[PDB]
Amino acid sequence: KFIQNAAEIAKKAMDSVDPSLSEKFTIVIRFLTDNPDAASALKGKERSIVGTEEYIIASATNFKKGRDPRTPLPPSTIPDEMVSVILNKYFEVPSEELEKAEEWHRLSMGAENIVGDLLERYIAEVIEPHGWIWCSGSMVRAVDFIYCDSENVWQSLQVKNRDNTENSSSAAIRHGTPIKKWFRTFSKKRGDNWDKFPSLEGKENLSEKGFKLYVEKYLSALRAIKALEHHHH
Amino acid sequence: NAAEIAKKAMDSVDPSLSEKFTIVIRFLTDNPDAASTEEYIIASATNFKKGRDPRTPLPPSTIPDEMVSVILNKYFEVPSEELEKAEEWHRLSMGAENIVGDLLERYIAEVIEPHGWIWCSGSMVRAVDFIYCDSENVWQSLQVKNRDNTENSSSAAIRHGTPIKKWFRTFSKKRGDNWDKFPSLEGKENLSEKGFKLYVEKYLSALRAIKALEH
Ligand SMILES: [Ca+2]
Ligand SMILES: [Ca+2]
Repeated sequence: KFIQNAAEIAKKAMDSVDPSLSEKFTIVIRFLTDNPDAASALKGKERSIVGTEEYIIASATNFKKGRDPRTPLPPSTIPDEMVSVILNKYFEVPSEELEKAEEWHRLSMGAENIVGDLLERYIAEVIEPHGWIWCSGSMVRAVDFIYCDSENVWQSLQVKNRDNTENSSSAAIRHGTPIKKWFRTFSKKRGDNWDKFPSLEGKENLSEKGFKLYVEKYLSALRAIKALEHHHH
Repeated sequence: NAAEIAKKAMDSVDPSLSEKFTIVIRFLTDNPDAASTEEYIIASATNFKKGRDPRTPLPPSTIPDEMVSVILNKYFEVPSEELEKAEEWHRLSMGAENIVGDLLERYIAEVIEPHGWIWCSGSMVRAVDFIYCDSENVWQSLQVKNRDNTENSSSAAIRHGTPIKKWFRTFSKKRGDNWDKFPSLEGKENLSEKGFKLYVEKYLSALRAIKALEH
């Protein structure tokens, strides 16, 4: 459970980190004070116990960190040479393109491991104007977005990229409606699931085209950023 | 009489494995936490035999995420016309990855089973992949992994015997192989990264020839 002056801790913590996030973050802390089973230990920073002042202050940096752009990263795992032997000797992938196949495999795994994060970013850009809050970083378990609605009731939303997405999670809601759960894509079949995205202000904006346009924009911007890194060295 | 029940069950399924399967049932009778009544042993006999069937490399059945092609195109600059090719080679690489661990066991099985070790085929044995009853009747057990960080790992307690000799072929973070540290046992000398490559190429050559005659 949370300390006696949780909100005032949150405010000043995020004022040092990023003043534009302070209001939103303060509300996240209030949400976790009312709903403590959604509170999670911070990944990489587990030294601070869930609910203490030290956790609130560490959560502020974490919450902001979560919103910095991620670069699509192929894993640093050196590939198995026997994978290439199988591509060449069974699947008849030409021997001179084996190195290429190896790299695109790694890029494809890098693409896969950031799509979940970009989905949250897309959704956040659309629904944060209307008062919803993307719970960025790892301080919140199970819930990806929160909203204190016009009736002062906590709404909460979980998104997955796929229906068979690995990290399933649930947390108990002491005060609020049940967590709305939604997945973008099907593992069983082609197509998307935006039609059944839970009702909330701004919902009509959200779609697969919208998400595709967000991703083109985010990667274009990011490419341009890394171009400026080489000019600044 | 679990040994006699194990004998009969495997005589029904495949008599060529009845000797090896019985010794594995003896191993799980002494070390029941490695086990993954009479009906269990009948079921196991099929599982163990199934694990010895030649397995084809199969790309996953799964439907690709359309956004992966977009990220390949728009971040990593893979051309429009090559995206489908990239998608398919990714699927093929996963199917290759999904079988290398199996090919590794079969290779080791070919070498060390003639020296009285037994391949724990199928998934009836948790963690442990090979076993042996040494000259003084003690259970030596061996657990093989393709990579040091290989995605999933399942584990068991040794009740009676020496600890589980653990070993992996390749490293996640650096190039090369780890065959130099393979556990001491009869036939260790014939196991290498080159022996394995040759075994895989001959294995896949034979599969391709079978697939040619079928269609
Ligand atoms: Ca989730
Ligand atoms: Ca989350």
